[PDB]
Amino acid sequence: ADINIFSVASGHLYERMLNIMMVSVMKHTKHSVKFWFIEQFLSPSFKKFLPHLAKEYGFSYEMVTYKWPHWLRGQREKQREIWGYKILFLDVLFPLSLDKVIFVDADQIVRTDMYDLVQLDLEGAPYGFTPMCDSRKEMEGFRFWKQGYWKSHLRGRPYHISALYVVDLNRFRALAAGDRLRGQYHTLSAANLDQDLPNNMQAMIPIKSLPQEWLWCETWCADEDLKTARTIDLCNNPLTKEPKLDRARRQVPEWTEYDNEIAELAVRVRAA
Ligand SMILES: O=c1ccn([C@@H]2O[C@H](COP(=O)(O)OP(=O)(O)O[C@H]3O[C@H](CO)[C@@H](O)[C@H](O)[C@H]3O)[C@@H](O)[C@H]2O)c(=O)[nH]1
Ligand SMILES: [Ca+2]
Repeated sequence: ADINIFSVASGHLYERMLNIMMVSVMKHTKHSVKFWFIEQFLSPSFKKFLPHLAKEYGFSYEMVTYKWPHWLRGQREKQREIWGYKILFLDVLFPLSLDKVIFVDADQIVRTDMYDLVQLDLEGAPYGFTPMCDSRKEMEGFRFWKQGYWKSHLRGRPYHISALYVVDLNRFRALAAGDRLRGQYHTLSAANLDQDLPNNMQAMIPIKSLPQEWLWCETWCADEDLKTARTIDLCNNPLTKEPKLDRARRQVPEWTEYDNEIAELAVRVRAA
């Protein structure tokens, strides 16, 4: 397919949002799209509905059955296991026939043609991530990456949010980035695994910083930049603690539209 998107998450609300993420992608492209999931992290109900969603919205999909290898230290906590599946297996989840894959968070709403991200020049980097926004200045106290360990360690590189990333799998494989990430994981495994690990290894495994418009989250990013945002992440706000759905329905007018459309499809599938 032209566009290849990977997502992984757990839970009922995240499955509901995952369907909305997929629909949002299809509403903004005419290029072909394949979604890649990890079989064990989708509920039976989700897996039964998926072929119906695919036929309605004109995408293909694959459920991968890759299991955490015995030689790699596991994670007892589900959230951390899922973070491992996001970042530790990019060279092994996907076949060598695949040139590129994009991780999109299940809570995202896309407002752009994702083929633009496929075509974006990564300047030799094995992957590209969006920097955390500086624009909402009133949240500076929560920008942990601008002080202490991160300020000195980054030596002027951005700290990037892990909600969205494009992986040039040819470059990633050539650099043995998967081995390098797993190697650092083993050393460090003796906080936010999916985000801290790639941000920590930029000197060895570089990140191309995507233009800021690629990922807007209200927590970090100014109101004025919503109108130009290509994708929205519903990232949590440590100040307000505003609930996830309230953020979704408040921030994103089309969220309800997509949710309703999918629900109506489910009603018809069940009626038949
Ligand atoms: O019901 C849930 C709740 C969370 N998660 C996952 O748990 C992590 C934390 O997510 P969440 O509590 O919703 O916070 P967010 O603020 O949306 O997460 C932001 O920060 C995380 C790193 O801390 C990144 O993984 C996300 O991409 C980024 O959007 C993420 O991997 C989620 O996908 C689930 O799978 N199911
Ligand atoms: Ca998110």
